[PDB]
Amino acid sequence: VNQYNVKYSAILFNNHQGLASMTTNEMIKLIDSQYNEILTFLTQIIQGNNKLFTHVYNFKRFYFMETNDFIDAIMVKGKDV
Amino acid sequence: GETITLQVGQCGNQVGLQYWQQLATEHGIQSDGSSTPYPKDINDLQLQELGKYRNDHPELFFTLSDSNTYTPRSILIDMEPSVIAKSTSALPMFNPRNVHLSNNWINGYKYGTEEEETLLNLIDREVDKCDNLSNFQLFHSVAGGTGSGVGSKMLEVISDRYGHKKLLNTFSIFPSVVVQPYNTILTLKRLIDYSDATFVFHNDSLNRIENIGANKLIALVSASVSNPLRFPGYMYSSMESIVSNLIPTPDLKFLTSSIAPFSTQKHNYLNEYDMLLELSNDRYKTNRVSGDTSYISMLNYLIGDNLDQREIRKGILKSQQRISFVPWVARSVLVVHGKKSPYLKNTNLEGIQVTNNTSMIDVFTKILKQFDLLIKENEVMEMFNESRESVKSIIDEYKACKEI
Amino acid sequence: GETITLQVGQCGNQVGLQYWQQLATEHGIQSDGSSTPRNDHPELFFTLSDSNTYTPRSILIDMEPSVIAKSTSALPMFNPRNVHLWINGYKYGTEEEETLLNLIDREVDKCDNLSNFQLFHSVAGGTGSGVGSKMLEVISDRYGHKKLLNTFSIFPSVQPYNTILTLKRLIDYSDATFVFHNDSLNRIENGANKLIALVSASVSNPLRFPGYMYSSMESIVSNLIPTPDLKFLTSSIAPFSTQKHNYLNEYDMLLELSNDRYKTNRVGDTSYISMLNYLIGDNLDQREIRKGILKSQQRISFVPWVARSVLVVHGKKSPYLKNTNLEGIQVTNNTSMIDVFTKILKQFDLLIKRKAYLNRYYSSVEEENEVMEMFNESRESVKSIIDEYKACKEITYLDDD
Repeated sequence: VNQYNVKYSAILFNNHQGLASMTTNEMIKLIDSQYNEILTFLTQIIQGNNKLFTHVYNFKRFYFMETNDFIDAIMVKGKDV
Repeated sequence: GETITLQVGQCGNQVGLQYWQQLATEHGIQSDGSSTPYPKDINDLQLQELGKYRNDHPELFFTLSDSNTYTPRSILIDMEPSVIAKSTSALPMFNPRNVHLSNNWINGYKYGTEEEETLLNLIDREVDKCDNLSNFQLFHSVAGGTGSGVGSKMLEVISDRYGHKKLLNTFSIFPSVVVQPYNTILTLKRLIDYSDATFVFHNDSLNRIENIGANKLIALVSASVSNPLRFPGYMYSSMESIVSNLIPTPDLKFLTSSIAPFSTQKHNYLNEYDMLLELSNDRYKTNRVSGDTSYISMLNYLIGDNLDQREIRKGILKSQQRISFVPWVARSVLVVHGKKSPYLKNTNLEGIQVTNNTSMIDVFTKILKQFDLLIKENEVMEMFNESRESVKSIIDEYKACKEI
Repeated sequence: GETITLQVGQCGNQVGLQYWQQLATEHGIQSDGSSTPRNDHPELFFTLSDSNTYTPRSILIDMEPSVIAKSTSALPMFNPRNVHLWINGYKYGTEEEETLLNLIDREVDKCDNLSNFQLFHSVAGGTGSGVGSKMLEVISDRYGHKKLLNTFSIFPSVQPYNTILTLKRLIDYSDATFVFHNDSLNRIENGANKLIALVSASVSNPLRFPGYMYSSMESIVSNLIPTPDLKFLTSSIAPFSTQKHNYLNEYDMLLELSNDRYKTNRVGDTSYISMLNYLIGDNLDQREIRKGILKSQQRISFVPWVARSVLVVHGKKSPYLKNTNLEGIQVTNNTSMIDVFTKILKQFDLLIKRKAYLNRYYSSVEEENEVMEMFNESRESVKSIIDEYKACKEITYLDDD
């Protein structure tokens, strides 16, 4: 976030003099570039380091009964509890 | 649960060696007991630019030692040491401690009785390594000598030493000499009394399938029956659950298996829909079945990656009409969506069908007729009479199964 | 719907090899079953695996393994599982009835929606003709009449007995039987299986390369068989193509397709019962075809009781054939069948009055009576079809007088 802040402050305040001192075409282009970069990094975290798909698969594996052996083990072990 | 495998006789040892080599190949366990790192999952997709972790259950059959070495839960019982030597040489992973070494059925039965304490100690030693035991698996030949008597005595011993609290399967192989019919009937008597579910394999039908060895097919069927147990899925994953779905009453316990041969030829089955229809064919069943047969229960195994659900649904719907169900059993066909082992490079499907039909009437009729022809201290003749009456007790029962 | 091809006998197997080579060339399928870089529909004639391989639906039947071995080696993509190895042959076919019935049921189960059975066999094939004659009976019995059968029977150039015995079952069970003569084929050539393969491949062109119309075999056949008795078709092929002096217009193709010399069977004066012309080119000029249709209707002699319509299908050429000039096939239903059937009957009577070779078939008194009654029934059926084709010609066909 800090690296991004520096990178795009060097465009808003150094290359230009703020959002006011920007023609609509360049302002739209800047926002589009920021949007692509931000969603690229959001993917690289959420489906990267977090491994969203793997945890959704594990949710389906455990909540939707898929690993029947584990549940059979629970029921046979806890048949008295 | 855990499964203990027992192999008796030369034929039983020959089958079991390939059965264990098959399982070791599927689970990536080398012949020396060393384990192979698990390949990454195929359907566990991951983001892309453009060691002990596992998701199977191999330890259900192999004992995982503290040194990361697997060892089968097998017990080898016979008298001739040549077959055991060959089996151990092929698979050094077999525990030498688990090997026990020593024509008339009576002689083998009496030998098993005299030396029952040692075999019982071995069974107890194997059980002690198992927590929450589930069932026993037996690989033996109904006729052939050592296998008949020794397996029958072990059947009785295991049945009565644990109070029948665990089910006991039986992968019996039926014969294709003057003493053979006596052995077949005598062993079948104890199969009726003690065994919980019997997989009947007929050598003549196995030869019929082969010419289109014989032990490899038995090994493949036996190692594919337990696919849901070793690769757990939504359904089953327990040996008692699979058997309970095909045995309506204790008497109708004899199962038979069908095998799809073309697992490797480049003209393999197009899709799951084709294989579902081809499995019902009577030319690939391991037991000779006529056109008057009726099915009491149905179970189909499918082994492949990402099977198409549409094809399976349509195949089940088409196959339900073709099959002639027994009048008092609801029309029900079940398909097992097994998972192929990631270690296997072959991507072709395999499919094994297990059935409980009424074709046993003819098979036991042939056995009974041969026994009656051959019959034409006194204690043994009483046992022969008892075996004759016990076999008739399920002959007439399978006949009555036709009636509401 | 899908179609199943049945090949019987040595001549049938050779013709089938040429036919499947032609079909695979048209659809770009390689000899090993691999694709080549869809709007066409080879699925009606090939089974597609989920590993991208095309294998023919055909079933090979022969008495000896040499012909089947040559056919399979030439085209490796044949499935070996479908390979199986006069009165003696027919009785042999009875013994193998169960195996063949299951073998055909496998193909029927493999397809999704069966349409028709194609059969390639030779009437004069001896033992193979017997096994094919049994094949027709078993198929017609088990599958009823909901699925029709097409037989590309090759006629003959002791043989009369075999031709009559095969023609009895051909009349009884076939639904639409093409007639090919080796005499007219070699006359046209002035090898011969390449003409039959070409005609059979083109007959189904509207199915494999769909267009606006004629999307099913029912539509193609129903235009040519007003009555189930008149089921024999005469096919005509224009040979002058791929030369420099080709037909300059499709209109000249329509006019010169009707020449009696190009017909694949010996012909004098004939009356046409039905017509259907195939034109197969990348682009077809409509106005030429309209003019040609008008001239063809004004020139051709139709029987009085038929609607007198000429149908022209606008086939599409395969992308895998590079910019070749126009070609066309004509399939007709004529009354010329009476001449060839009369020739066969004359030969049969001449050789039946003389007990020349009947010792090879009459084994005993009961065998003598059996063969006599069978031969009488076959002769009566052939006479019945001749009389029907003769009564079609006259104008009082629909009258009850």
